[PDB]
Amino acid sequence: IQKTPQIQVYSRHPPENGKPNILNCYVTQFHPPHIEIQMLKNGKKIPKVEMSDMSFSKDWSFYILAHTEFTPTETDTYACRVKHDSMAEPKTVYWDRDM
Amino acid sequence: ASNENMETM
Amino acid sequence: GPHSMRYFETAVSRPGLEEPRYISVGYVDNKEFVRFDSDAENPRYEPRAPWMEQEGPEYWERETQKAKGQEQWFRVSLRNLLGYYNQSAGGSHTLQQMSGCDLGSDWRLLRGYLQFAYEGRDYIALNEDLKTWTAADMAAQITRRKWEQSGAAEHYKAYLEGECVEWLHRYLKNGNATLLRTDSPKAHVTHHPRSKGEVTLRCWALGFYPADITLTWQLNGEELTQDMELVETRPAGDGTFQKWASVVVPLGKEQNYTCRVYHEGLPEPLTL
Repeated sequence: IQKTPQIQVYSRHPPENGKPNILNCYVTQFHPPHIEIQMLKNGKKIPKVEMSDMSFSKDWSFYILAHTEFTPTETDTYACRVKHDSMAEPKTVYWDRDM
Repeated sequence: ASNENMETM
Repeated sequence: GPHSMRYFETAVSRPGLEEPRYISVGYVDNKEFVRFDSDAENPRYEPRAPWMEQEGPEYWERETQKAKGQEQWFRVSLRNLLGYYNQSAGGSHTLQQMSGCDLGSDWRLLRGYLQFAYEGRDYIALNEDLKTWTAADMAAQITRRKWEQSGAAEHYKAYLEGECVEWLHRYLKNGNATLLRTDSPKAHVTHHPRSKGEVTLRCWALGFYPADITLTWQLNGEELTQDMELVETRPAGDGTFQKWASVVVPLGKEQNYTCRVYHEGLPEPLTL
């Protein structure tokens, strides 16, 4: 049986134009374990992405942290396309510097 | 250090 | 400071490959430190901390020796459980276990853990007493009777009261390389308004460790719990965590709106 994923997009360091940073995509609460994660910018796939664990927690639900180096800007859109079996269609959360 | 399981399920 | 050591195991079947995916994953206090994955090209346990790199070969294979054992144990058990539930061969199954120990400030044991969960649900698990099991559902009783019989719990208890403790202690003692450190929160408020009656205040907190934190908005001292946007404590990717909490406000009232902050690694609650 299947649990639906809770996605969060954010930055390691409080964004700042021109300053180096790393984009986080924290997926949570899912089941089964197979999941697919895509980092995107301007609708195109960020090429090098680095995934964490395949760990879980006390309620037995899995979690995963994906990340990529990125230089924040006012000119582009950054997103995280998740794809678990618990959803007919992929989900895509958008990076929003305010939260 | 890992644990090691005995009897199966 | 209180501590823990954790092993997060997970077998997984998907069809068309009679050989599941096994993955163990170690953790000292809240920080990973070892990892195995059956689906590797060279399936071998690996360091994941810096302080772990300090072990040398006999250790590195005493563990991979074990991982290959458990790998076989999971393959076997996953099939057994198949029978207890009348699942026919043909779909995706999942078996997970979690085992570890906890020790107080005084370096002594507090609690052991050994617990399994089939399909994401609790299957069977070991009591605080380390002598007796709690079976969750009927099928879980087969295993229970089966295991009371074969004295499986002593072994467990032994690993938990002995080799878990004795081994953590030494993880602790090489452990300062992050373990015994307490990264304090770095808290500040945002803003972002527009609309009459709107201002949307935002108390952040950043860079802390451990993840246990409680941000609280307050009107004088009456906790502003109303429409408090609370975000799930998330990781930074570095060994720290983040969090924020919003509250909606009538624009210009910002004076007596104040989020306190709480954390083990702080002098006293950070008032903002």
